[PDB]
Amino acid sequence: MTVKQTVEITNKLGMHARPAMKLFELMQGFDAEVLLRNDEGTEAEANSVIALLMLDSAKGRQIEVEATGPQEEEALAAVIALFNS
Amino acid sequence: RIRALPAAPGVAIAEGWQDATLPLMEQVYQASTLDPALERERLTGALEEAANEFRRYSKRFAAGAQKETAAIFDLYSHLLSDTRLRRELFAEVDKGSVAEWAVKTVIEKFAEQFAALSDNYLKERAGDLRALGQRLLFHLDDANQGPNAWPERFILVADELSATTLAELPQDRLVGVVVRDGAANSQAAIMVRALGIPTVMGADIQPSVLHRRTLIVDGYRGELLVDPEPVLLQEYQRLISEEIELSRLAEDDVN
Repeated sequence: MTVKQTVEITNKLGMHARPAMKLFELMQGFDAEVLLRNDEGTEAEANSVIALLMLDSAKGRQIEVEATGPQEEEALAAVIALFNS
Repeated sequence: RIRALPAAPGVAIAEGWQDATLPLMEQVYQASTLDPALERERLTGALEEAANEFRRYSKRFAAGAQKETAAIFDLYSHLLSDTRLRRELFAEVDKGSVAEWAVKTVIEKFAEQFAALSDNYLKERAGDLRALGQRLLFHLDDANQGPNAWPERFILVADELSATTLAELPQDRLVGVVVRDGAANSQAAIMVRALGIPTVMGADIQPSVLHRRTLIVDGYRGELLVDPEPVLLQEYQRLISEEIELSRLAEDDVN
């Protein structure tokens, strides 16, 4: 099944924007689709630049990262690790 | 004799040259063309020439410039290459739109989407997008390209410091640049500053009377001289050679 995890954005989705950029590289290195979602219910598809811009406004908001696939854990873990600094 | 805000300490002397970057939106035309595939394929072929050109561009910067630059471009490089942008353009053609205009329209439509964002930390990206389209416009025609102009020495003169603009001209031939705005910590203002290249802003002068005139930029004093009396410049050299060539040297201003 799919694997997601709620992560609170303390006015910093991670390191500047590398996290979002790296995600694109991770999706290619790891088998699984990663999707981001804001508490507002806005699906910030990690495969869309427009979505990344919307997340930026999520400074202090809660989001729900979802990952599907065999390495979904890695992808999700990698994103969470980057978000946690 | 113009007082400009020094964004990056240092002094440099060279002529003033403006980038061949000029508005191409006024070239927007409406018409119907039969090239569904011809156009679609044309876009893909153009991307390979543009995408590869962009990836190679940043690659050169990372090898020298700074790491921030690569982070910025690298991010955009994947954008244009993103099957998302390509598919979008092809979508317009599916109706009978022309890449030339289609690509411009698609980029224009996105410009509004990028702005909609409030977070300037990235929203500003819009400005970068516009530059990306300009590159595609030229790449869309193998009849237009080339370094655009690789001189021996000179400075960039733009109303606002645009990282994309610099990523177009060679730094080797580019030392400093004076803008009339590009204030704050703009992506191009933060990258250039960290690069250690003289930069000044607040210039309330037009590039029209700059063509290739002589302009001495002084990041240290963020001042801009204009073919001033050669005599004054002579003393300047002796002023620094004096001793206190650090602070601001005993000069006028508030005595």
